[PDB]
Amino acid sequence: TLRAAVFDLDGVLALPAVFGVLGRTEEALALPRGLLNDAFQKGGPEGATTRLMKGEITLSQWIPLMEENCRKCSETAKVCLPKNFSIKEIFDKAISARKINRPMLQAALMLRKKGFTTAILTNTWLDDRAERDGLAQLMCELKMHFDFLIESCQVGMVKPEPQIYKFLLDTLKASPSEVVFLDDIGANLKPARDLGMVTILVQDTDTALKELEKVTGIQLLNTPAPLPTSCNPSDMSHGYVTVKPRVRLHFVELGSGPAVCLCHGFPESWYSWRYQIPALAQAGYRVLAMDMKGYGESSAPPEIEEYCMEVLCKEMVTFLDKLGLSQAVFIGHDWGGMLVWYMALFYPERVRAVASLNTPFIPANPNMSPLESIKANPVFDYQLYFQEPGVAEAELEQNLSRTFKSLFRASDESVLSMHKVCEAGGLFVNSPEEPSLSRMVTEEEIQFYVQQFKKSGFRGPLNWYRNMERNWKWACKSLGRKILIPALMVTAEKDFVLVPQMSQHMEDWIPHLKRGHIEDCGHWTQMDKPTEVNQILIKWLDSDAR
Amino acid sequence: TLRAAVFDLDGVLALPAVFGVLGRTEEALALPRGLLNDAFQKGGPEGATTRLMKGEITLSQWIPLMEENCRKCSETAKVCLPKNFSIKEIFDKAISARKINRPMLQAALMLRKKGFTTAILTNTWLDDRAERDGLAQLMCELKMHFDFLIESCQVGMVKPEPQIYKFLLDTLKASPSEVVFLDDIGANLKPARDLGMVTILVQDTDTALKELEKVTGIQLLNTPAPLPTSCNPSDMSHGYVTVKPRVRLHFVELGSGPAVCLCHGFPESWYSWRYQIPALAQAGYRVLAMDMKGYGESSAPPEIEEYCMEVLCKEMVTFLDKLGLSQAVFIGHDWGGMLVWYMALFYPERVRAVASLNTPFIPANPNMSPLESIKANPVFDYQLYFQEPGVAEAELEQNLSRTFKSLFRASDESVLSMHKVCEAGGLFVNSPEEPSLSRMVTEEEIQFYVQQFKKSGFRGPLNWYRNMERNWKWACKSLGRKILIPALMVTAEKDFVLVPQMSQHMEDWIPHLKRGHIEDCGHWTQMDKPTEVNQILIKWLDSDAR
Ligand SMILES: O=C(NC[C@H]1COc2ccccc2O1)c1ccc2c(c1)N(Cc1cccc(Cl)c1)C(=O)CS2
Ligand SMILES: O=C(NC[C@H]1COc2ccccc2O1)c1ccc2c(c1)N(Cc1cccc(Cl)c1)C(=O)CS2
Repeated sequence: TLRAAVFDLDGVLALPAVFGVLGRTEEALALPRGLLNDAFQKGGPEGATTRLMKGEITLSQWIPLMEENCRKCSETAKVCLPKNFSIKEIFDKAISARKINRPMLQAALMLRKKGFTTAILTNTWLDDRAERDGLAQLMCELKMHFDFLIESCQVGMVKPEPQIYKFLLDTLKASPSEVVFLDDIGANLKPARDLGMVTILVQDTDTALKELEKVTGIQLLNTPAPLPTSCNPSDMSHGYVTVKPRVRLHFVELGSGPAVCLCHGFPESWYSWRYQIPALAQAGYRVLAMDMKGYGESSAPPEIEEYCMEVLCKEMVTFLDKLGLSQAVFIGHDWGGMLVWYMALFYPERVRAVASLNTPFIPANPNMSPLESIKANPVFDYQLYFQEPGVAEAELEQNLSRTFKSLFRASDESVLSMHKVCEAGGLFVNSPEEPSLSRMVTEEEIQFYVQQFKKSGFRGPLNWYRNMERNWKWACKSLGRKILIPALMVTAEKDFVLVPQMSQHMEDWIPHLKRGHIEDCGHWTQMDKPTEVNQILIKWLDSDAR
Repeated sequence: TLRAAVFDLDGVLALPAVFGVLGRTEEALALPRGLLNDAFQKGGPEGATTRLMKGEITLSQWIPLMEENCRKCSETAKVCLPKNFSIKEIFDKAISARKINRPMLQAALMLRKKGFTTAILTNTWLDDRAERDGLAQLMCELKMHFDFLIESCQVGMVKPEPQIYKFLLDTLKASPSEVVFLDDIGANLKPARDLGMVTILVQDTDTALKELEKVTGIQLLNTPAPLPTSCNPSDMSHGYVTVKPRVRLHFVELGSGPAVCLCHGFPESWYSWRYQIPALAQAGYRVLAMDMKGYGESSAPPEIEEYCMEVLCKEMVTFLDKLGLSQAVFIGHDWGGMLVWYMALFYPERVRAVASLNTPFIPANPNMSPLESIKANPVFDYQLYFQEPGVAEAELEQNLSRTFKSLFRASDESVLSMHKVCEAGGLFVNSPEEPSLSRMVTEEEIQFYVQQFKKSGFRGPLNWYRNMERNWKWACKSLGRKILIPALMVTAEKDFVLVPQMSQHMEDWIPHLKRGHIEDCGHWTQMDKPTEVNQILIKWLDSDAR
């Protein structure tokens, strides 16, 4: 019975294989067959390549030793090398062309999901080239998906030496019969088989995956499209900034590059962006996923005034000041989407770009109170139930597991009546006390929001709805302005409160506005349609946020 | 008696003044005198400019309204504007050319240092231009040096309206007689005087500073070169990363741009880099100032093995992995300098560039034990006193205020005998129990290290010296390698343990090595010579770290 899966890098988890380049270069240069390959592994276990793979020497030290081997190999075939020839130039293109083998990673991901201990066992070098970052980015992306990464240059052992295999078994804490081993080199595959491990010679991915699916008894090939990588809270970098004597902001941070500040809605968390954080960091951005004031590890002062848009926006400006950020792109959902449009209206110099999920930008009516305006549309009736301090808190805090299971549901899973919330007298009137688990979330994920909301409850979050007159008066100062910095509006087809139709006149205030629309998507955009959210934002960031 | 100082931005804290550009453009274009200036403030308190300054409209909305005013002003002088003319193009150059008025900032810095409440009162706009970042960077640098920043567009009031002055007094919580007011515009200066405030018409900086020095009774002009901006711990962004079940790393983070990871020595803190963090962030880098394992808010497991170079280097690689950083430039001092050379030797793909302050790179002698090697040089005798667990801890932890006051001293302030530490029997044998305060530190700064060291004491820090055999064996694996990635060696003239001479053969292992040397500098490089450290690193980062 199998319990662990081992994968080589070059030719297995990454294609095209770097080995293949030595050969296709000889074909491209009408050079003798296997000339560059023979020069490569010249000397065997005593040769320059073995020393490089054991970590005795770095890649830049090996480059000249290899050129001398290429010199000698052409000398013993009675032929000569070209003028515009460089080993450095060949390997540079070879390493750069080498991309992740997505289906092979998907299969590794599925095996780990089903309880398998996963590992990478590769013959590699200490890369000190000026362009080593490309490969560093590849390894950093891959490694985080496996329990272990064993590198020949870090262990001073190499494939096919039997010591590295015994080392692999010891680190895996498993017997050979419990191990599947994938390699594109038969010679390197042999000792694993010889030790009693299950082996798969990887030539083409599809066949190798057929072999793997058969031996594990797990469907890996033709399996449904997987969800984007999520976040394990305890594996994240957690950031803390004091924005004023009693107010501290918490955020999760991942990646390098232009700063992207993610702003959640009500009643959410930084965790509501869990499927976006790895995707955006991977796309070349420095993601700062906030716990908005009143939420999670952020301060939650009791006073209503602490939650008016003006103070929330000022504190986010302070957040940037203390972190030393002149700008960040602001991406908001629900209440965060409202904040984000006001960040763009009142502080354009601090906003590189602005994007909103579901929340439209509707200017204030100076000729009507926001409380009268709410009346006009019975969809917002629940907001009047939220006005009285303590009322909604008591109902929402009473059973947290019930609160989040009832709320976080797809468009076809509705369990709550948000209409006539005033009349029925309560948000959970004819709602199950123990609702079913939505297809959007796991029990573990709901339990994350439960633990988060145990610190300060619903007062701070509900206070965001308790400053409509303040916000209205404040918004009225911007009634002569336009949003002229890059902007994106993302509509969700099946959001029954923030309906796409509410965004229709936005172009009158944001003329160069870009759009995105998500079919069959509910209010909880990020968890309902993660793949498409990431696709829309990554595409917009690369075109509009540099 | 004076207690507050107020400064305008344009023409006061930032030069050349943007006003001046309208006029020198007319001269450059042989246009009628004051044409562009008259078109600028056309309409008075009802005009386009007033609306922009009150925040009714953004800069991009004002640009076309201004072009129409330029149209009408040329029409009433019977002349015509050029072909290659653009108001946008003029203001862009004007805002970009405008730099901080360093002596004026220095004077503001000195006034705040002497108990003055400081503030900026400017007539400004909501900048939504594609190039608004330049100005955002200017304001973000400046604002952090003042208690308050009052912007006309944020307050909906403007200079010279008397309401803004009464607003300024209320925010300053001071009476007019307690306020000095600096402005380059007489009209805007007038109401402050009219209210009873002390005023200074700023034409040239020197004269204005003479006027200011006279009225405050504080030397501001010709004053000594100031220390670089430091860090207030409670105003920093604090980061926390779990690198393994029982090990968490803490860091302070500031700025955007290429990641620069700062690694302190023994017995230090992230705070030891306090004069570098704002300087490097300001130079366009994302500074991550570490609390190294065993220090401050970072984990301090008791076991000696947890502090061998191999594990410390592996954990820093994990630190990068969890933060989503493919690389960072590694800058180390003392023990951090040792780590940093081993980061470059064992993980070149993760090191964009490496720099060491004082610590040279000396390869391991495979033919001699590091304990024998230590014997050979009696300068390292204190390291043998550090070997026995508990001994040095008891002495160093006994009086923390005494430990740091005795240690953190300039080259001419020596209070300790590090020679024959073995014989005398103790590190503090003939040392004062209450040493004088070094000219390098304040009581407040020593008290920071005291509070930091109260959490886990000296075991973890001293454990860094307790793995010489492990480190020696590990280092010996790199004996065939070279450091070929960008590298900087910074020597300190008066470091009596890490003498410049120890770095002499480094070029044999680091051929493209760059150097820096600091005259009259002790061991505590960062606090001894902050200005020159920042100058050497900023210059090296811009040439070698992109
Ligand atoms: O309140 C919401 N949005 C916040 C701001 C954004 O700016 C606005 C701009 C325009 C209008 C309103 C604006 O309100 C909101 C939005 C959509 C939905 C929704 C709530 N609810 C109700 C709910 C949610 C959580 C807990 C409870 Cl008890 C009840 C759903 O369950 C899913 S649909
Ligand atoms: O130990 C030091 N360096 C760490 C590594 C770096 O890698 C190395 C590479 C080569 C040699 C040694 C290496 O050692 C060190 C260095 C300089 C000085 C110094 C200590 N001391 C002694 C001291 C400091 C703190 C507390 C106490 Cl009780 C005593 C001073 O007071 C100022 S001069």
